[PDB]
Amino acid sequence: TTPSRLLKLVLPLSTVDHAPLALLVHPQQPLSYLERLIQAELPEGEGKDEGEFVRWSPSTEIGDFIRDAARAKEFEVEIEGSPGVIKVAVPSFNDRTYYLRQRLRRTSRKISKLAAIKEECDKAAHRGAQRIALAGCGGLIGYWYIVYRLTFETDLGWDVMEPVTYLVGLSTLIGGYMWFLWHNRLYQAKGFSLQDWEGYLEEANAMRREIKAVASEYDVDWNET
Amino acid sequence: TTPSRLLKLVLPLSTVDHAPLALLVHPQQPLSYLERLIQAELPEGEGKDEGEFVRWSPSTEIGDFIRDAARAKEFEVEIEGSPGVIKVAVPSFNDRTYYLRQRLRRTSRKISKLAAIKEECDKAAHRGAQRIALAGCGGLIGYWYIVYRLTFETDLGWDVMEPVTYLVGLSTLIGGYMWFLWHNRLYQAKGFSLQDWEGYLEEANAMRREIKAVASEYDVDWNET
Amino acid sequence: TTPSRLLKLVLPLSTVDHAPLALLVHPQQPLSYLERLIQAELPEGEGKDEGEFVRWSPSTEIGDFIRDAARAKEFEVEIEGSPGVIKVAVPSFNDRTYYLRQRLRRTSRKISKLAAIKEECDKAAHRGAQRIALAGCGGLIGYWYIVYRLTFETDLGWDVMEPVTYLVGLSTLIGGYMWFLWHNRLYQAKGFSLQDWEGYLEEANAMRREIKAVASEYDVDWNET
Amino acid sequence: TTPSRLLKLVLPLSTVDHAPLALLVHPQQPLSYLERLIQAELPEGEGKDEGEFVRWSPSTEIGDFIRDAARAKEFEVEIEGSPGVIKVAVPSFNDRTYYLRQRLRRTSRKISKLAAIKEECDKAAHRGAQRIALAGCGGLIGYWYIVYRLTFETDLGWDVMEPVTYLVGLSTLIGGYMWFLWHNRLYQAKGFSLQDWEGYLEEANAMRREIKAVASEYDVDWNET
Ligand SMILES: [Ca+2]
Ligand SMILES: [Ca+2]
Ligand SMILES: [Ca+2]
Repeated sequence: TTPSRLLKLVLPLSTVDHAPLALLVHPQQPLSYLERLIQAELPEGEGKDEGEFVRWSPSTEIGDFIRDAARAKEFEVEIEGSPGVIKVAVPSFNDRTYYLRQRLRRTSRKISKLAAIKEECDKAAHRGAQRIALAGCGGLIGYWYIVYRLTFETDLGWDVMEPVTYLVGLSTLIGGYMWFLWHNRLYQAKGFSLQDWEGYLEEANAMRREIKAVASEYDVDWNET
Repeated sequence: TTPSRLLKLVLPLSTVDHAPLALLVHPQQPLSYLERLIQAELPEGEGKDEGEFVRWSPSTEIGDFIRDAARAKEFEVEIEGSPGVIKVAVPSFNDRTYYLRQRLRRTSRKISKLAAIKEECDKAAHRGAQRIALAGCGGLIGYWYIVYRLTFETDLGWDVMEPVTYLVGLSTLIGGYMWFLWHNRLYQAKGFSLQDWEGYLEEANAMRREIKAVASEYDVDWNET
Repeated sequence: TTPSRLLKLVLPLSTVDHAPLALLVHPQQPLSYLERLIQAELPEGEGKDEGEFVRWSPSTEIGDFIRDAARAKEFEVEIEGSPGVIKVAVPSFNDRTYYLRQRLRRTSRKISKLAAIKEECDKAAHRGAQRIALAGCGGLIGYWYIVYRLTFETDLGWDVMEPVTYLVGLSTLIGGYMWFLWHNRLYQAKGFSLQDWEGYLEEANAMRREIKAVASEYDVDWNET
Repeated sequence: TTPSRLLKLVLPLSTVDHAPLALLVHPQQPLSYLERLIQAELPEGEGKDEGEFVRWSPSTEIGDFIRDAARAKEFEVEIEGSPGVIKVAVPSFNDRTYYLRQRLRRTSRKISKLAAIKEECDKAAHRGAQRIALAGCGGLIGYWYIVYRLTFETDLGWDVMEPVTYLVGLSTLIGGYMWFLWHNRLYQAKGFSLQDWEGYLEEANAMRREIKAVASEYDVDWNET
């Protein structure tokens, strides 16, 4: 095919061969802008055909029109007082998603490592908590057995044991108070920001929303893989 | 003023009466296109007027021009080639938002439904929790009963009971501690996807932003109710 | 003055008298667009003067230029091969802030009432909490006096009082547990949404930011009153 | 390639060598203006080229054209009126952001300073709290000492001390309760306005959004470090 349409990072690029010519356009504009440019090129009439080649309205939106050009996979131009009836290619779905899909992929790559780092750190802290917790539980159960034996295996009795209990509880309060003070007195080595991870995820969400929107616009059931 | 400017879902429409004819235009589409249409329609010059009748430029955009027209709710047209002067209607804020506000309303309805379903399942779980809680409270009341009966209905006495009290209290702390350790070591009824709830919510908020932007572009303080 | 510039809700409106003519422009565009329109009007040269009437560069931005037009309070146009050297008015600071400042004012009006409603409701809840709290404090102090008298004014003794204390503490636990359950079992009359208030405040913040930005751009020390 | 395209803080500049002359343009300013400049500069036709050498339209915008030019980092010019062909430089991403990225850097510096000051005052308040806390802990340790001495250094006994313990515990609950009731009933050193901190933070984030938008408009994955 002699002419073509290349996509660009925001807005389509149309290469037409009548030393060819190139145009930029924004999607939400109409075809009349394009007619005006093509007319100011040549030294008047012009028409656009899609589907089976019926003429569409010049006051129509482009982004609502390339989709039909794609379901037929072509685009047709007609000029009054001249030869030629020009076929032109069209971007597919993948073509529209390119330069966008790739950026999502890069962001996912950058997310994976940081997720592994979070995994490591969380597991470390969890093992610490679990072990010290089980130690404290063993301590309490030891106290339980001690009190039971001292109660029901001696002549000492509760009349000697009760103050021991009061004093031990107060000692526990003191120790807890000191631990709290000391604590008032994390991701360092594989260091990162939770907000960096959050912002990358925030970007990825909206990128997926845009992609699924375009997918629904063509109805071609997009797969993330 | 028989003729007028009718709206459609995106692109305005002009019903011009001289039968009266309906012409489609895009908001970014300059007035000179309108001149070329009307010229080709009829068997040449032309002019527009607004406010106190001033002629505007022909290369001015419409979607901004209609706003100055809406300041007065009337718009004047003049033709070189026939006598007289023509008057034309203008839209209002409610006009432009109509066919754009109904969608917000419907989405709000969907949200209300799904929220009701969510609330129902929440009430179910809450009732289960209340059941377990009352089951627990019964045990404490029975404990109080047992303590009073054994104390002031027997000869054993507080000297025999107090250690049991300290013992059971420590046992209870241990038990809750074990619940913690074990713990740390759906809507098949009327299902709704959180993704769907979220998507509807975000879409509605985007609609709101668009509408308030248009409102500020007219300064007509839209209420949601 | 025969010509003028009216402000519009986003973008300036220029009324020039050569049956005058009207133009819309966006601020960030350059003066060359304006030259092109004025040239396509007439049947070539054109120049713009500001300050003491020195010619500025046509590739300059407008929004950076009306400010100088305002510090001199005029604007000058010159056309080649024609008579006339046109003075034109300019919008002041207040002129740029109009249609924006008023909207802030309306939002403030709507905020005031809702603030009063919050005041009323908070005071009601605070009085409730304070009174019931003082009642509970009186109860505890009564218990204190009772225990002191029963200890050191009888032959009964702690050997009779201790179980009363255990039982009373357990009764308090039961009552607290029941209160918690019943609570699990607010702004109604002057009802509003905290999020509505929040959104209005959010709007007002950004509006003030825009206004102060423009103020710094002219350096005219804006007062909110 | 002696000639080139130099940047300035907003508006690009073109140094064309034939001494070589420097011409100012605005990014939205169409190429036909550039044609008129170059035509009037010299003693007529003209043409542009990019990629594999294709002639673009003359009514195309620059600020999009430079992007396709930056795909290759070279841009070609042709003149009807002299022989030969001309080549011209192109900017890069770092070029366009230079004089726009330095501001972000400076704002980050200000933020770091003010954060340091904030942190210092926070440490002061924290040290005061630590002082009061250790003062409190001393009293509990003295309480434990008193209890042990009175108990196991005298003949009074737990039968005389236990009620005092319950009494003091209830008194302490009452005291904390009163602290609550009374409670419910700055940076003169190195001052910083929270408004200033907030404004710098928001401005920096806006700069970031602008830069990432341009990055996606080139697909050149800007890092902040
Ligand atoms: Ca005893
Ligand atoms: Ca006791
Ligand atoms: Ca006790």
